[PDB]
Amino acid sequence: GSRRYDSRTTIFSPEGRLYQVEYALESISHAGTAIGIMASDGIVLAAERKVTSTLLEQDTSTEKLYKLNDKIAVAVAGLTADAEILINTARIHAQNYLKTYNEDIPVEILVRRLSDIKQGYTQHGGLRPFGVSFIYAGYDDRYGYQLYTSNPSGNYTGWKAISVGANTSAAQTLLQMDYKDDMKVDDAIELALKTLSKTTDSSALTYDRLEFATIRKGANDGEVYQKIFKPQEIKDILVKTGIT
Amino acid sequence: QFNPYGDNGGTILGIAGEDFAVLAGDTRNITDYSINSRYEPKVFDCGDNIVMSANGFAADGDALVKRFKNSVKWYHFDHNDKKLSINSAARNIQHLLYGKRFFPYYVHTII
Amino acid sequence: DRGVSTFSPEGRLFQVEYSLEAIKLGSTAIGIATKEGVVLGVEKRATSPLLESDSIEKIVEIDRHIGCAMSGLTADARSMIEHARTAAVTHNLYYDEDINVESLTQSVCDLALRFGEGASGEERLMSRPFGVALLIAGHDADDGYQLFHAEPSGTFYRYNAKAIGSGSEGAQAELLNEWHSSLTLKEAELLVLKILKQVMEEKLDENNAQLSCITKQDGFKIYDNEKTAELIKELKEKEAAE
Amino acid sequence: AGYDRHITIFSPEGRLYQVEYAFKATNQTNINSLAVRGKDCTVVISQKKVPDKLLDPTTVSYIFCISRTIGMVVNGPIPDARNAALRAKAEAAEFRYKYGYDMPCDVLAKRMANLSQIYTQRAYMRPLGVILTFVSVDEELGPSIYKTDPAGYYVGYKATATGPKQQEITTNLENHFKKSKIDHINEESWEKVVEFAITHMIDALGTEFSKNDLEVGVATKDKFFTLSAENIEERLVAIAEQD
Amino acid sequence: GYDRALSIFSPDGHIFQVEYALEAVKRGTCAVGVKGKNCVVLGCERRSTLKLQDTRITPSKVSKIDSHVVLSFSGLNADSRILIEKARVEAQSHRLTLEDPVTVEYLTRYVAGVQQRYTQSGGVRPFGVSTLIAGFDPRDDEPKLYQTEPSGIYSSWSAQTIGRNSKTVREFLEKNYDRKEPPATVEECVKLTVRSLLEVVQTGAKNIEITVVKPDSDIVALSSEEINQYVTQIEQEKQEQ
Amino acid sequence: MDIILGIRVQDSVILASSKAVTRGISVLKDSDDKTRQLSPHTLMSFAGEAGDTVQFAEYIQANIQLYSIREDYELSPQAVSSFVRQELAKSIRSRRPYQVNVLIGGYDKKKNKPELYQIDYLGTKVELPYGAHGYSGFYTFSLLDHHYRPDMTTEEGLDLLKLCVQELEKRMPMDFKGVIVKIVDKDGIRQVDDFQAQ
Amino acid sequence: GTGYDLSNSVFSPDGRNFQVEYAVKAVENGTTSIGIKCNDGVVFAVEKLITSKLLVPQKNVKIQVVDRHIGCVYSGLIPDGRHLVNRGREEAASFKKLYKTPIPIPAFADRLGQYVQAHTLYNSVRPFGVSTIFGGVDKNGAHLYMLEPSGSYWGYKGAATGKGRQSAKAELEKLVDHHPEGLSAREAVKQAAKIIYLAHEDNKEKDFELEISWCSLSETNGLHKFVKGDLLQEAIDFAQKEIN
Amino acid sequence: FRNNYDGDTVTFSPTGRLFQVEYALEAIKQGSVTVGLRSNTHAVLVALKRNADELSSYQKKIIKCDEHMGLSLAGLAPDARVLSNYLRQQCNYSSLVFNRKLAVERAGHLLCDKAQKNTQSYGGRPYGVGLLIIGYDKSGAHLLEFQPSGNVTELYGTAIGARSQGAKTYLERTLDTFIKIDGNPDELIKAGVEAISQSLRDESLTVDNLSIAIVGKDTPFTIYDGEAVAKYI
Amino acid sequence: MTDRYSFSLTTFSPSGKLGQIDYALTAVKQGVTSLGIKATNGVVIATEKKSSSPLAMSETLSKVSLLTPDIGAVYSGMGPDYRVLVDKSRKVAHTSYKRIYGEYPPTKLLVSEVAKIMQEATQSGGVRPFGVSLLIAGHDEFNGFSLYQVDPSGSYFPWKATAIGKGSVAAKTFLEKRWNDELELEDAIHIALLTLKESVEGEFNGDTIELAIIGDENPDLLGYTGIPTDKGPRFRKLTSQEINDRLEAL
Repeated sequence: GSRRYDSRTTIFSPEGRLYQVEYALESISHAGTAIGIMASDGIVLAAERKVTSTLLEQDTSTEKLYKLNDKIAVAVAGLTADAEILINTARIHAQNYLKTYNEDIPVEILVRRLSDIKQGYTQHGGLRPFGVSFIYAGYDDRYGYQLYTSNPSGNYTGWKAISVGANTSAAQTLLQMDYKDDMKVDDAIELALKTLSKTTDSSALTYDRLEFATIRKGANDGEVYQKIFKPQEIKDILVKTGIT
Repeated sequence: QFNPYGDNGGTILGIAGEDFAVLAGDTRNITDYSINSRYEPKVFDCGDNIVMSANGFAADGDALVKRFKNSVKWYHFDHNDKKLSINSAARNIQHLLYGKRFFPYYVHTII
Repeated sequence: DRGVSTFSPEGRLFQVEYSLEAIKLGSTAIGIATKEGVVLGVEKRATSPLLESDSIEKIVEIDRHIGCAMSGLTADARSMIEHARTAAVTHNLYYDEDINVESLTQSVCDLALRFGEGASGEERLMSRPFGVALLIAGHDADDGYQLFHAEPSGTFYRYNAKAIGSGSEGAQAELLNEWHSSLTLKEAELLVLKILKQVMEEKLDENNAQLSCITKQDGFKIYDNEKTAELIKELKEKEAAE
Repeated sequence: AGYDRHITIFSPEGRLYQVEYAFKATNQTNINSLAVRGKDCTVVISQKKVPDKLLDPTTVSYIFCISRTIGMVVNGPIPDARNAALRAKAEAAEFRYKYGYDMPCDVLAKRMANLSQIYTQRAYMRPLGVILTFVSVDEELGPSIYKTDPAGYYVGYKATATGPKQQEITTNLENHFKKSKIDHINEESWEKVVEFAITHMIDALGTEFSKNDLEVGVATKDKFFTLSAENIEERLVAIAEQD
Repeated sequence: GYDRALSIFSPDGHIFQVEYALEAVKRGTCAVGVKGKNCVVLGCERRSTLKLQDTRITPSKVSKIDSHVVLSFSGLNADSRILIEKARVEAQSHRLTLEDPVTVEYLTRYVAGVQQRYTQSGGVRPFGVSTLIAGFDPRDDEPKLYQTEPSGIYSSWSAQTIGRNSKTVREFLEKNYDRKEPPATVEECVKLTVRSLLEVVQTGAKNIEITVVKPDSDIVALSSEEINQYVTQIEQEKQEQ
Repeated sequence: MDIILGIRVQDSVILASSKAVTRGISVLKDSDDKTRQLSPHTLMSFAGEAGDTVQFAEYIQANIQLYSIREDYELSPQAVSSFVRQELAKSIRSRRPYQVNVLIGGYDKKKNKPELYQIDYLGTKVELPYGAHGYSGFYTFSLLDHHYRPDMTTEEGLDLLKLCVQELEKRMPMDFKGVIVKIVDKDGIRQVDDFQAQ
Repeated sequence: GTGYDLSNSVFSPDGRNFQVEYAVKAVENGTTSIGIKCNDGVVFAVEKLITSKLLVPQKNVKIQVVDRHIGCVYSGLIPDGRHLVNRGREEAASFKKLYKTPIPIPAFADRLGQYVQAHTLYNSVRPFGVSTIFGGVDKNGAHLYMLEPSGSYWGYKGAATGKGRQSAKAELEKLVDHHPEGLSAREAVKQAAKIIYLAHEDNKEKDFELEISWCSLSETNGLHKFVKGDLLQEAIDFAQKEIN
Repeated sequence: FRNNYDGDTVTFSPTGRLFQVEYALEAIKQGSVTVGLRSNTHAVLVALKRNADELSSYQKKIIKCDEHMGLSLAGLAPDARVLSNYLRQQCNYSSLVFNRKLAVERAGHLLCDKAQKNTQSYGGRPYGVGLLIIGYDKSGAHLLEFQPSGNVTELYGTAIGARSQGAKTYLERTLDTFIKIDGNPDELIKAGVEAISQSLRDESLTVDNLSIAIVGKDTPFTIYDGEAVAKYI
Repeated sequence: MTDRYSFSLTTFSPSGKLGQIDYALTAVKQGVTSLGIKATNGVVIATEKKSSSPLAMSETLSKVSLLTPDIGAVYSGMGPDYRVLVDKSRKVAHTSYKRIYGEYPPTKLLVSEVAKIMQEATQSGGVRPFGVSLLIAGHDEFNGFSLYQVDPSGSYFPWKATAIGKGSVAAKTFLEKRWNDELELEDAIHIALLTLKESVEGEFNGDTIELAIIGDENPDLLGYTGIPTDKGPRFRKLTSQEINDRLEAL
């Protein structure tokens, strides 16, 4: 029968761990580092592009920073394909909430649902988990600026500043070192770039290997604005911060 | 348009004595103004000392009696040949009839 | 791996036999049937003194005339008790009469072999056999007081007295010598209470052991701790008497 | 780990062993077959070997009539051969019903190849250990030879061969077409195209054939047909009065 | 489509998947519950493998199933959510049909039933979760505290603990909880709770969270300070000797 | 039909609902409360088909209460009504639709303003200063078109309702056995037990 | 490596299917059965091993009829044979219901063929443990077929399978050579009775019972019928005479 | 060898065997002995009932399928309950639809075909029970032996279970004698008792130990247990 | 019967690798070299027609395929897998886009659809990942010209120029030297033909080379006139002759 070839993706180890979840996390530990930092006046998302070429079209490229809602965005670490499947359903859940209640989906509600989907592949179905970890950056009128993180296990938590992908340990220590509760977005943008610059496995930290996004509430408006940085804009902020 | 029901006339009578009971019925079967049969039995021995008659639409009458006789058979199979009491038969027949509550067995039945 | 409904070279079902091993690791349950009623007794076996002992429910009521005791993986028993309770009440609704004790037991056992990954016979959706044996005790007008032993094998035996659980082989040997066709209800109560004391790791009192009985008159009743305590006191006196 | 050879999943080298072993099954019959294109026809020749004397030689065949116009010759075991044949016939019938015209040879080939491809990807379906050569005179392309395999691969040929001694027949045919400078057999009658096929079948294999050693199918405008023992005999007589 | 029997009996009569599901509970952070004369208290430890969290939004360990019943757990955080949801749904369904909120016993019995089902259903693994369910039956003042495990077994405790080093804290409670005189005050009930956690938590003002449930839907979670005060008063009980 | 009235004033929404339940020829009850509390600050009144009426109301109540516990938050009156509208708009095209008309009166603790929504069984939602379902509206709307002010106190609102009820008692054929009045404001939902003669 | 013979649908490195070949072993282990195609029909005969005197003579029938014109006989796992005939009967009934004319023998052969072949396509089913000899009379003549566990089948002048297949086949080959004009129905019955007796020698330890059936255009109107009474005894005697 | 080809029923051994089926057959040999034998007017089932303890009952071994048909079991009791229940339905179907008592021979065909289906499909297991079916239909008395392999055989007499070979040799010898016990049920039963006792070893057949069923010309299938079998011990 | 393989056949290894995807990429590496270059006014995709026998007609096998009138695809790896992917791609372009918005999907989105299909073959029960890498080149009104690579993992990336298969490493290196952001379409074709010459062992001509472009609209290839808004397909496969003409200026 078929039983012979069944990997049994949803079983416990003698230690009480989930093999596929663990191995999926190991998979992500090789993916490009992504960082989220929450400030008083906004949130910052920064991500290192894994593997690049001179011929890679960066203008039409997006592999790590995706827009879920007008108020919620995600940083991706792991399989880009797997991520896009979850991103799509997330975008739908957000709209489903809006159609039903006529209000934008609260950040945790969206995050929980996505995390629950991941948990599903952890307990039943006999399928492999999504090799993806998300950093959620979003805003709602109940908790203001929020930063979340989810992994293949279907577990999620909130952060003031967090990193996923490669060298999370080194990145987390450096963030825990220079982070302060009263920080500003421009301080966060800088901290993020510094952290990556010291955790990068590459020679220098150039613009073509980066994706950048900020969620601010531009004072001259009164509403929340998402800014996904263009190649030229990443190049600018890279010189100003003193990385050139 | 097709009519599932019909009427085959006839009448049935049941009287209970102090230590006996009778269930009688004419043996005439009819359709409209014609006689189908002058002798077509209508009262049956179902076993366990039970006599039953479902009068009205012959087809439904037969089908119900048939199903009950078969219900008695299975009562033995499932309960170590225990005798089906008359009250137990009555309740069983209720379920047999109410099963077709929205497409009724077009019969009055007496046991 | 290997199928959940596989046969051993000796003509046994692996999962069923391994299921019985789990039952051997369960709390002791004893049933004794007399012409005055059937008595059910269980070992509560709390894992800690902080565990509220009276929340241990190992003897349950199926109907007014049918009760049962469990041994082994007691969690597995819930759906079985549920099925039994439903089967009894359903039968009453269909026939305006109490369900026979044997018929009820037969219905519970009908679930036992409904396991597999897609066995060609019907739709047996259950990944493993039950990890619990049941002592079903009751009374009906056709066969009087009855005691049944329902295994995960689907087979059920009728015992005059039976013990299941960790101290079964020991308790059963005891029942062998002690049981006779003319026992009184009281005698069976003390008898269960005595044999439980022997096989239990803990010193038997009214808090780590529970009695119950089924009698034609009052049906199935669970003995409250006070009533049992007196029977324990009565036992000790009759043992120290010789 | 070592089960990557039992089901259609990738090996560390990026191979599919079950597909490769399915290929090996296609030679289990020890039968060679070739196809050539005429001016307005297509001819298939296949070796007919009947070992048991108790067999009814009229029932032993690896050439099938898929539709009025399409014929198919199979290299491999007969149970798989027949499985593929029936499917092709059903597909041909359905196409005609759904689209209002006869299913072209190359389309049936593509479709059958796509079906084979699915067994290459799905774990519960094993590949059919057969190679299928489809022939017709397509109303748009003319004489046509399209061949599918257990890998799901398919392509059109000027002429082809299949079986154990496939290579010898292939190289022989190659050399003729290098010589003639054309992509077909320049003959008006199919009878001579059949004769050509049997000639180069003998030359390459180095074996002589009686009327019961061969199996022939011919595709023409609006019909495909198989030759009888006597029709073949007439063909074998004609080639004899030349050597 | 998937129905492979993952939870099966082994030669010695064990269901390894359920057994290992408990090992996941032994891994989870410690949870504890003690019942007073007129209240129940739930305490949980907070991990410190990574510290830089936003405590406002990060999911808390004690969850409300209904206004009068709470559920805490030990083990896989993801799995617990699935159980908590099902419980909350059933809490509403019971109110809708019986016209009366669930009893703590019933709500527990249900949560145990779900867990049990996953131990003998095809294509699923058991929940890597043990729960503590506490509260007060509708219009009742008698405190209730129950525990469930992956096996599907449940039962009520005067005081219980689950998770890592639950062995240690149980021992403490066994020799610190008198059934004759249960903590007759909300205060001394919370005190005994923190004491039991301090046996394991190892100086953790921010590593200990407490929730107090009183009769008639009176549930409140204590803030860092309120707990920190208890910690301060307890460390003095030691030093004054 | 039954009487379902609603009126939004300065700081509150007031719901008036008839107390009569009539089946065929007889008045079976004269103290029926045709309303359900969806959340502490949102109340829903209802009228329509015998079974559907309460069954739909309790169903909506069950869902909001479930949401409240899951999120530990109260949905805004706007959000709640939108959810109800969709439920009715789903119902209308199902095998057997809920024939229920609702008024949703809630106080928005975020905006610090009262809100009144009127939805029919089709899923036709509209926000109104005052609303009615069935025949009540035919007498009441002109009254309210005349005597309504947005700055009216809750007391002025109750007087306005009294004037509506009186009109409905004079000109309407059915004895609806008076109304139950409830006020929805910043402090929640309370019932005016003295409307039998206010 | 190895293990190619543990799953049904698996190809071994040499392009074989061992599970199919293992089924053949179950056939070879079974009783011997034969088929003789005569000038206007077919004759079927099978060995019936008498395990003990307790077997009721003439009762445990092995030859099966499909429709009213097809006779089927098999060697190997009797239950599998029955299963195959059940399918054939359904198959024949399906054909007649749509086309009115009773199913042609070649049509019926491919029907059994495709079904048996199907049980070699998946690992979730076991191949048939029977070789089946079947046939009858139709629109254009009589047909004799033999179906292998592989799903392979051909038309035959004479066919044999089971224990003493070689003895049978050899005797059949003699008949084909010595009767190029065609054996008659009457003759084929006697001849079958002999071949069975002769093929029984590969099992001479146990006593046996003979069973013959035939489908002849002149003798049985083209309908499948069993050889009974006088005609059976005559055939039994013709064999008992030529066994010595 | 055997270990690799006995994991499921869907696997043939290199020698052409189905070990799962063979293992199922082994469960029968471990089962209590039961005997069947028939004349031209009656058919009898004599079964030895087995008990767990001296405190347990002797598990019933004979099941009534219809007024004219019944069977004895040897092996797994639940599997006997399944197949007997299936047979009960087939007898019930025949009566209701065709007003026709199901032929014993056909009942065997139906049991064969059902057991076969559990030997060719993955996930399923063979039935672990032998069945001896008796019945009086339109062609006299009948006795059938059913094996989980799907093999059903009509016999004059036979036995299955532990030490069953004792009774089988006896009947093979008593053949010419019992086959002629026509119009006398008591003699056929006594002949069945002498058959079954040829397979004893442990104990002697007692009152609550013996189980006998009979069918025939003017005898509806009826089961005799306890006191009713005392006159045969 | 029935697909009893409802479990994944691609799982995570302890090292974090996805075996079947890695092995799929290994199968891609063995494939014939194919490439793509994006110009300022067009895109060019090319590959080698590796005829598996001189008796086979290399025309009756298109390695370059039209997906929409503005989108083309080419591959490296397993032929059959590519063929079925093209069929699925063409259909999904209608079912998920044209039958809804009345216009063909933009390159990035159709690519996204194909990516999804391949992703599911990475996670769905009882399947192996596709053994191909795709180079999809297209044009749409709001994005202009674009070039995408799609791997067995389901991942996809945009390129200015790239190659996949056999000698991809060497070919990519040669493209990095010759590419600039000012290349005209003809220049890209020239560079493509040059890059492919290093990859071809035997005969290098219009019968052994398959090359197509995404450029200007071809009103002569539309099939009808009278609708001013319809100007024709941008995808054009070059003829055997057209290739040889440019080979003389090599």
